[PDB]
Amino acid sequence: ETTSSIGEKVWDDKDNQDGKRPEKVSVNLLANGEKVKTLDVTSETNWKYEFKDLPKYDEGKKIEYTVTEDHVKDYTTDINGTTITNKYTPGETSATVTKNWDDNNNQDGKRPTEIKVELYQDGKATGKTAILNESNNWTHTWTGLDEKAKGQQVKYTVEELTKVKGYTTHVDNNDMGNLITTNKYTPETTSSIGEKVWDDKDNQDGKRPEKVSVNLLANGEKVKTLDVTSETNWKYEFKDLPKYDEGKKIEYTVTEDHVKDYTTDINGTTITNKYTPGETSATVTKNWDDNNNQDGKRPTEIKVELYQDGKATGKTAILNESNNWTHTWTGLDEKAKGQQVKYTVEELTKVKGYTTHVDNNDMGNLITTNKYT
Repeated sequence: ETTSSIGEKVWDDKDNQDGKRPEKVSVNLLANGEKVKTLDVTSETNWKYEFKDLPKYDEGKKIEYTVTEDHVKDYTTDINGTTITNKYTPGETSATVTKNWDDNNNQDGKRPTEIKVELYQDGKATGKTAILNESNNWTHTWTGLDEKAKGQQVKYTVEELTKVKGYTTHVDNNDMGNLITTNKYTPETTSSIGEKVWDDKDNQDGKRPEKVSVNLLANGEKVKTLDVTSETNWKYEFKDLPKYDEGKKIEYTVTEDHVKDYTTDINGTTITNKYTPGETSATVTKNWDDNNNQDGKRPTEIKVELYQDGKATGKTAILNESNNWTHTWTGLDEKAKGQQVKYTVEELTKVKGYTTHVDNNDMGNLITTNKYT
């Protein structure tokens, strides 16, 4: 899904009476406070401009676009949406500052609600301040600033007064028309490690496979898979995993794709497989796709039932936050008559506002996802 950003440049100088209007201006496109594209506007296009083929989302989040203009001598600038007004003001200008949050869309929810900055002149604080926050799209333009401080051009810069904890700060002071303050933060990470233990009399019957596939689930969603073999002594480790999602701590679990003739039991990150000729287990997990229940319509519990070859077996389970929305049944026959049985899950409880979809590809990892529509 792409987008288009269009606007125009309007002159407020009495029709260029003093004939001091430049031939063009340079407008900058900022994506969430970051300069990603510049463009020259002239009378060729009747001072109109357009940025097309723009990504509407980055990291699955809506991109907040804004425009700034590089400083024009003796002109003061005003930005209203995409409409840039430059009014002729001999000897005076404006200065624009935008705040760039480089912290992965606030993944760890550590971003403050607002920050204050102050404009400096040739190095001395001016007393001109600004409070940047969501309301003003983290931008602010100061007006009526002196270009010359007695026979010599003056340089303006910005400085962040607020001390954002955990963040680092860098300021871009190259053009007073587009000053940018960047606050960087590196999101926390974790790792999950475990082992698989075989309970088959040290492979008495040589039925043990060469490897198993363990799945890593993030809040019920499968995000990575590992083939575990004896090469690592049946030990696995998932590294550099994001610790939070939208300010919330991610609940990580593991499941194992079905192994022929073994009954799986999962305790934490320890996966145990017991040799049980003709019998296995089935594992279910509920996936809540509703932006971490921000709208608060998620039920506190649901019920699912096991089905073999399409018929209700009567084996049910209540999934909730206490058992991590996951359950494993044991004692399931792999064969009936001479053919292999098929196992699927059914969500019994119908939850309003959500649409359900069930993945029955592998009985060792059945996943019921509910999308908040």
